[PDB]
Amino acid sequence: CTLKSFTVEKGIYQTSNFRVQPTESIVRFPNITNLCPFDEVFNATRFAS
Amino acid sequence: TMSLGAENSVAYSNNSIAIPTNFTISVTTEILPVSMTKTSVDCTMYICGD
Ligand SMILES: *[C@@H]1O[C@H](CO)[C@@H](O)[C@H](O)[C@H]1NC(C)=O
Ligand SMILES: *[C@@H]1O[C@H](CO)[C@@H](O)[C@H](O)[C@H]1NC(C)=O
Repeated sequence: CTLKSFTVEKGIYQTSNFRVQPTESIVRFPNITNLCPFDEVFNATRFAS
Repeated sequence: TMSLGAENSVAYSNNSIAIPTNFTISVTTEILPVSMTKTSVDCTMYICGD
């Protein structure tokens, strides 16, 4: 499949190189991010007029 | 200015020969490359790496 033929001759042939498949998907992000204190807005004791 | 060497001056004549009376063995050197490194390249992993 690299020589694009059906016969090959006595020798060594540099085909493609081998590399195991990269499969998964990693998305890591610093968890240092903290939730904005919206509780002070929604759970406020009294809303303005 | 580059100096091409010590100007010598040879005394030609028409009835004078100059025959050496002694000799000298002189191991010189000469250095020659023969082969260079044998590289190779795979297209897909150079251009389209992963
Ligand atoms: C060498 O050259 C000179 C100049 O021409 C000449 O007079 C002389 O005869 C020559 N020598 C011989 C041996 O002929
Ligand atoms: C020739 O030269 C060598 C060194 O260059 C020296 O030892 C030797 O005596 C010389 N021979 C003569 C006949 O001049």
